[PDB]
Amino acid sequence: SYRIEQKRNINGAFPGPKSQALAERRSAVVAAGVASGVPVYVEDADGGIIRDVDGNSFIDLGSGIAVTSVGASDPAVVAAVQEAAAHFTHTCFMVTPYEGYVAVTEQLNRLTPGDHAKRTVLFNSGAEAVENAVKVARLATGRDAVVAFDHAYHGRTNLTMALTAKAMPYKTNFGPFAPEVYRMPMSYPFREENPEITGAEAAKRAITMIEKQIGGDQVAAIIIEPIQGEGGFIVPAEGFLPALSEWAKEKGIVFIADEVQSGFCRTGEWFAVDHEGVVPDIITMAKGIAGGLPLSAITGRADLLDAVHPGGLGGTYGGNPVACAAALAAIDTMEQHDLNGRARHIEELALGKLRELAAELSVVGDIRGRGAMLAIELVQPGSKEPNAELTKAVAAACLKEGVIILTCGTYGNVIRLLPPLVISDELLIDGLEVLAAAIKAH
Amino acid sequence: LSYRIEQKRNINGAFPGPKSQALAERRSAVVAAGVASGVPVYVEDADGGIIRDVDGNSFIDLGSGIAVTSVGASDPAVVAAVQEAAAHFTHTCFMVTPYEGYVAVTEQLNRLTPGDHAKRTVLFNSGAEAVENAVKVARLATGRDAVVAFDHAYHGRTNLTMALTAKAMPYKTNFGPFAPEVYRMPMSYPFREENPEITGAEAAKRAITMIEKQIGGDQVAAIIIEPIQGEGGFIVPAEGFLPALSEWAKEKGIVFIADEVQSGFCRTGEWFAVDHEGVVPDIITMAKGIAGGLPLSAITGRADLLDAVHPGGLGGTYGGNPVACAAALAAIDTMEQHDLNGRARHIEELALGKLRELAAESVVGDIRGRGAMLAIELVQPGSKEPNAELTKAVAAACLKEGVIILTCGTYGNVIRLLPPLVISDELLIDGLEVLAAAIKAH
Amino acid sequence: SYRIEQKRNINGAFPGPKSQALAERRSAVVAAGVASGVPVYVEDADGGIIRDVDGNSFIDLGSGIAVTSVGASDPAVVAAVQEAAAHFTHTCFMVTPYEGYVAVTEQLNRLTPGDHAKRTVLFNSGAEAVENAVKVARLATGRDAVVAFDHAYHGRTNLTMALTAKAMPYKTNFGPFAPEVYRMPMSYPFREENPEITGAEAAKRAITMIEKQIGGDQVAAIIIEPIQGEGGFIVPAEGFLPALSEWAKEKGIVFIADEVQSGFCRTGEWFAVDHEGVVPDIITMAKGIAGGLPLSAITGRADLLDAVHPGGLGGTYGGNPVACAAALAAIDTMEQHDLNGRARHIEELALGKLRELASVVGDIRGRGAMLAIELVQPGSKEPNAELTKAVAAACLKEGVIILTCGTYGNVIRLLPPLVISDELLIDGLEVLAAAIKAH
Amino acid sequence: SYRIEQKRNINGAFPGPKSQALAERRSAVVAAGVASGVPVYVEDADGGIIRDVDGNSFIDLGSGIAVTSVGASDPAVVAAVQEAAAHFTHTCFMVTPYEGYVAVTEQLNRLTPGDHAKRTVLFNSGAEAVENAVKVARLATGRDAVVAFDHAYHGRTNLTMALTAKAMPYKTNFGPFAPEVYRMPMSYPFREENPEITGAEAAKRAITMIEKQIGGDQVAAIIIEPIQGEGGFIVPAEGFLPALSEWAKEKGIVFIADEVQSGFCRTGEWFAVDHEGVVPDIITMAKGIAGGLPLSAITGRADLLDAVHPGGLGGTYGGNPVACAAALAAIDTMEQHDLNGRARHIEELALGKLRELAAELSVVGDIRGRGAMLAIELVQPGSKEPNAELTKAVAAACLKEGVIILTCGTYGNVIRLLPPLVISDELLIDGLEVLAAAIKAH
Ligand SMILES: *Cc1c(COP(=O)(O)O)cnc(C)c1O
Ligand SMILES: *Cc1c(COP(=O)(O)O)cnc(C)c1O
Ligand SMILES: *Cc1c(COP(=O)(O)O)cnc(C)c1O
Ligand SMILES: *Cc1c(COP(=O)(O)O)cnc(C)c1O
Repeated sequence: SYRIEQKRNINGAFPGPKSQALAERRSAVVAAGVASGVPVYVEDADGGIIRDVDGNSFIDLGSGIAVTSVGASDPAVVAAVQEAAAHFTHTCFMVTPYEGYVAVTEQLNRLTPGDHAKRTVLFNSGAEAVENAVKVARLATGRDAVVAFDHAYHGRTNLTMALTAKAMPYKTNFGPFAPEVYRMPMSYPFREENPEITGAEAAKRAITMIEKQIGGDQVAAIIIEPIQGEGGFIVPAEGFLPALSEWAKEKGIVFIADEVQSGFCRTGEWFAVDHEGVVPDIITMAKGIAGGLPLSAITGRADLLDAVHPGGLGGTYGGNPVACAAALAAIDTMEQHDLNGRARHIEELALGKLRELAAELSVVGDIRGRGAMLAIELVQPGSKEPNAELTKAVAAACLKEGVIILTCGTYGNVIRLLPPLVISDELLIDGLEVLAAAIKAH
Repeated sequence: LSYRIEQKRNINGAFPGPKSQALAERRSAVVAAGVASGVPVYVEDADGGIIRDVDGNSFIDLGSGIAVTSVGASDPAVVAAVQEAAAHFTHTCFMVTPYEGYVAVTEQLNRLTPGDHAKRTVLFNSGAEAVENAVKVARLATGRDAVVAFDHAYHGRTNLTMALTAKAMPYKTNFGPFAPEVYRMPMSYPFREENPEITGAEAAKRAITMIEKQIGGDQVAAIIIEPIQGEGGFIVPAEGFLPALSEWAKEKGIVFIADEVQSGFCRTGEWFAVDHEGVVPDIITMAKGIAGGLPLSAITGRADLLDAVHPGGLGGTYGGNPVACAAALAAIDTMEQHDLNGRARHIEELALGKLRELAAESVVGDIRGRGAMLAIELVQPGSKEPNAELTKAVAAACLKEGVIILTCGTYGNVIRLLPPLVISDELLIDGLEVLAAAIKAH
Repeated sequence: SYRIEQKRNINGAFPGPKSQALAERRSAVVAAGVASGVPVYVEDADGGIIRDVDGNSFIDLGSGIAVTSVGASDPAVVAAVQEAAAHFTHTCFMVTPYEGYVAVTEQLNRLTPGDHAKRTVLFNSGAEAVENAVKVARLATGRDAVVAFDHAYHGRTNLTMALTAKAMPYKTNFGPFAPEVYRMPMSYPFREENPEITGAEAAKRAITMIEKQIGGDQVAAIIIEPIQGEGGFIVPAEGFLPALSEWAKEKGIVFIADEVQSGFCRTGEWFAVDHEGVVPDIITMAKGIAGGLPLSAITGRADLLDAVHPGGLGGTYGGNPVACAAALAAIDTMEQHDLNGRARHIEELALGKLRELASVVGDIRGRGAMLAIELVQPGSKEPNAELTKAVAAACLKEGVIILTCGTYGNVIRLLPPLVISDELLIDGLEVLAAAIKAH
Repeated sequence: SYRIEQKRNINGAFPGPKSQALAERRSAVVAAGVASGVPVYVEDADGGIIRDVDGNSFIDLGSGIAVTSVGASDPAVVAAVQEAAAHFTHTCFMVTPYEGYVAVTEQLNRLTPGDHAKRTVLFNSGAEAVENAVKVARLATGRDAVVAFDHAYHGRTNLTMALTAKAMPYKTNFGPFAPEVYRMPMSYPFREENPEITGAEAAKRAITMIEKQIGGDQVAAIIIEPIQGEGGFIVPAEGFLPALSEWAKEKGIVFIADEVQSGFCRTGEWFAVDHEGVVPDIITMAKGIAGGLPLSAITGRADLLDAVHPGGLGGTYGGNPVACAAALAAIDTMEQHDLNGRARHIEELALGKLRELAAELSVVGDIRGRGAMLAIELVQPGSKEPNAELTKAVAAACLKEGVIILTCGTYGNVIRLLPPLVISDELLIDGLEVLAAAIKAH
């Protein structure tokens, strides 16, 4: 059940007058480099719809980059936020604590993988979460080196930029970057030089390289996204992640799962790592956790997190009570409405339609992902060469028909589906039809 | 002025009470042990100058969540704005689908920050993100690497902001290695200058020569300084220091960054601490008080600098969250409607009056600050040696009587007053009386 | 014509009494970690022979890690050093200059690739050369990033460690390392995941990765050894080095050829890059340059090197006059006796015998007097470090000092002095062949 | 007893024809930035004379920046080099070892301070020596941070540049620099803001700062020159350090004495540290060690150096046998001719003449140093402001009269005397007379 009409409706040209008026105001005061993928301005966002200030209704297939999984205005989230703000907006947990922080903390302990003792700390952004996961690995192990992977993305702070692989736009001219970060090869099936390579073998390749170029006993942490987001929704070959996990344990290296984008039901399991039963030492969370409010978290082994000295990890706003209220409600919605199930259903529907399209066409190089985190990598006809032009064009074409869809990828040639999990089959199918028509059209 | 909950200090028997204890017991199973709180009671409602715990005790709030809830922890306007905004949409990510709130907050910061030159703004979540982004801009726009920070600086808990931060315990220990090309220079700290007669101008010349000799003016991307150093101990530089640095920075093409995360938005009796001396920073970093307790941060600076950054270079998922933006617009509005600059100046007159009365009856080394950002540095009797023991003891003694007061300082020996600006004279005086009694008692 | 008898001769067991006496002294005073590959102590070294203090004569197939290419006591070098030391040992070129520095500088300008305007600065070690090449690239381009490759080795200072790939023993526990160094995939034919990959294709793989992970316009320098030394005498596929060079020029990136080990006739050309006609923007030199004396150099484009401010590049000892005298003589010997030719001849002989030896032999590669055999496990490509250690020991036992190397510790390398006789080289190769068969 | 006539003798204008011919050759082939302080080219250098290719004889008051302490062609050194080179030039100690290395190693063990177990490794340059000291400290302690001081100079590699304080010309545009280097205040009596400050107090200032900004238990090494060379022959106040040494021992910090310039009799003791009886954990050596040949060394505690793994420390050329021969002879000369005594005698003579000059004048700010490492810091008349113009001019004036004298200093205003220790009283006095005349003249 939804608040605004759940269907695609574009009345004439856009941006309309009220959107244009905002754009004109914007350019006087927001940095020129801060661009938006969409030229219309939101007034209301709900279910699978973004409704602009000129009354146009777009299908939302991005969920704010995997954030509003429960929907951009889930009643429970809205109510919780409204109620919490009336009591106190902020007291800073490090100064005067409050139940909401503890309570979110309890849920994450429960929902994250593994049955060992775990603890949590809360912050605001994904980047802060990753920063803190690395702080903990480094202090707990007494080591320096952190290994990250090709096609990784972990944020826009200096260290998270360091950890991030792609330079444009995330890194160019922003260095020099945090030291002792090393990059290793990813398991990226569609582009392996030897297509027959196994997950285990891909892991062994990474492991040998780490051992030879750093040494296992010198690495504080291995950080990897179980499904690489901005890198192009790269899913590693079966057996890769477990091999890295096993080896990390052998060598006393903290294995950090970055589930900022893949976490909270997005992939059809609570965490992406659940697909293969990998149990990370620390896991970083944000985006979907708090139904749109700014919250992030690390949850990991008690012995690691409890190693940090008093006052070592923190922040002013972190674990904001209004955001915490949002999170508790968001997680509750995830359970009450079985969003894991909705995500699995979305996979079945969307991959169905996409494979139909593959069978008609060829520009469709690879279809991959899980749950509500799906992607199609577009290539040049009859080869594997990347096709960024087609990708840019298809996104624009979709936008023209009233479908907001996101792109990504190291080579700028991956269309990604990140719909809110509460999206109706009707709307999703409509969106997928527009997408399929766009690809055919170009 | 008028409030929601009774504005009186009221402690019913021993605390933490039962409901607080229950929360502490829950907390220790799930929150990392290093995340400590200064206060053992759990908030239920925070309003005006009072923190009311879950067991019905009412403490005087002389910390405002570390300078965050300047307008109060539940300002009706803020609360209303948050409630209203959340009902429309919690998040769409400005970089994907933009929205008025972002632009509007951006318009206000342009207007309220110093200088009449062309300015632009980008929004993020935390103070650390803000400082990170200022440095990104300075580095890209100047084409240089080096950033100078000062003794007693504090700028955050990410890797770079830790690098910029001076004090190692607890902010840095075992969390490195730290981001490169950060250089540290001597601060103007009157009370501890080896030559007590030194002038602000002379202190600036000392810093400038050192920068020139050890980096070179044309090699420095940015000088970053807090006009009043917060965690460092509410250090106010001698008159003439900040302008000298500013003038020189302009000479050498160096971006002068004012970190006003803690001192900004009326805290000091002016909109920004730099306004006391009429310094006009090239970029200024903001958070804490900006959004009445919601998680928001900002950089506002010269258009030519910020606009230099390439499309997509600066950003974040949550940044400039719409619910937070609503909160900021309301918070800023309250600051104007109720003349919080005036309230801050009044707080100064009152608080410095009572503190100087106490000095006049020695363990009180220095009284300093301005507006609602005031401090007393405690020393050993009859010398200038730091007295952390007395500082810890006074904070504890205050808490016991129902007054939550914060401490700070490089040497752990500074009591700081950061009351909310909406505090009543009655409550402030009560708090100051408790403070004065506590110092005398120990 | 040689000074000491050019015959392999081991009298009984070693280390002998005088060597043992030195080892006993050594352990009281030299750091324990500083180990030597050979347990005997040199008294005289000449031609292809190392003669120890107990009168044993070993065949020298390492030339001090590619240093004594002209021989460990070339008469010309010896005479020049003796003469120069009598006038002055040192005045520091940055204070009071002298002809020797300028002269060495003239020769390097002449002998290095390319006809464009070039300039030179001198230092002491290979690591100092590389450090200075990077300083110049960074200042001239105004950029930060430097790319190095898998299997690279460039030295033991903090930055050169950073540039170096292998952690044991060069890096472990010695960091944190100099920032803004990025590592890219090498063209290593024998271990390519796709054995059919081309040099051009391997270069494209590296280039795309650089572009995507740094950006061409952000890179101050690409640094590569034309033949990777300590990494295992890895020779890249034809077309790789020129592609990188072309691209570097396109993007304003300084292309640094690290020829510290491969330079000065070692590969049968003056510089390894000459095999493919690549013309580096800066080239780093040491080892062979001064016939054993401590000297190093960078030689590169005038417009790059001249960009550095007065006093920016230097050092106290750098371009030492005694070492310069040695270099001029060494280079002279290289020409007078056509050591390039001797090197090409050593290749023909050595590669001949090594190919006859062919299973435990994975790959035979190299050029001139810089040759190698990579040993694997029988019937696979898995590395065989055990066999490699054992063969080196077996050769030592028979009076042949031979060096090993490689990322996986499984490469036997031939680095004989270029003045070695065919008789001695064949003898050494026979001992090597016998040792491999033996294990 | 000497080889060439020990008298100052300039025949007409210079550079003469043969020098000019070399300059013309030079400019075609040496980088333009590589400048020389002296426009004439050496043919022979012996005793206290540099004789150029046009037959002019200059007094040498620089000894090649403190290198040719035994003289630029000491017969013993010359003979030893000649003999050694005939046997073998190089075999690489790590491959085939040799007596010369071991022997030099024995002497350094014997001559360095302390009676504890010591070990040595050899390299080529001073920078390599410092690099290796730091490698050992870092591995042996398991820590990262290295503290260096204001006015320090340690070399021109990336890390030694990092350690070095002054940017022009050593650092400008050559970064980014090696991470985890921290800079602390030096004891520099002449420029202390509080002139009455004590060495012990100065050390306490540095120590507190280290403790507060890094933490004692986080520092791998403290590296300091007992007399700072290029920084301006700064001698710390008595008691400085010993206090640093005592504290380093308490905190498990490796204390590195950089004696590359001050070592081997230069100050009138074998090492500058011997003046105050400080016993460093590692000591770095080069310059004077091998009478002009390229050699350097670290000598330190067995337990520290032996901690390094096999193959960890090394180099190709390091401990070159011809250089080793030189060193043994050079050390032998130092003993046979009591160069410590000669240095002490030089001090008495030179400081005598310099203080006479101070009495006549005022432009002479400070006279300091020990042994044959002496300096006069020149200031503006009647103040402490630096006088780089006078300094440049005096050096030029001296050169004109046939005296080659070096300058140095953070502020470019220090004339330094680094004569070879084998210089005759007659020549030294002549040189000092020219110097005194030059200062008076300008
Ligand atoms: C979005 C993202 C981040 C950074 O999160 P922010 O909240 O934008 O700081 C980090 N890691 C991954 C894997 C992400 O997808
Ligand atoms: C609190 C503080 C910061 C960091 O802000 P967070 O939001 O706590 O990351 C930065 N700068 C100053 C001056 C501060 O007081
Ligand atoms: C040996 C080596 C160096 C280091 O030279 P040193 O003089 O030992 O510092 C640098 N680069 C390469 C390619 C080498 O083989
Ligand atoms: C000259 C100097 C060095 C550097 O030695 P080089 O051989 O020139 O690398 C190091 N330390 C000190 C104290 C010096 O004066």
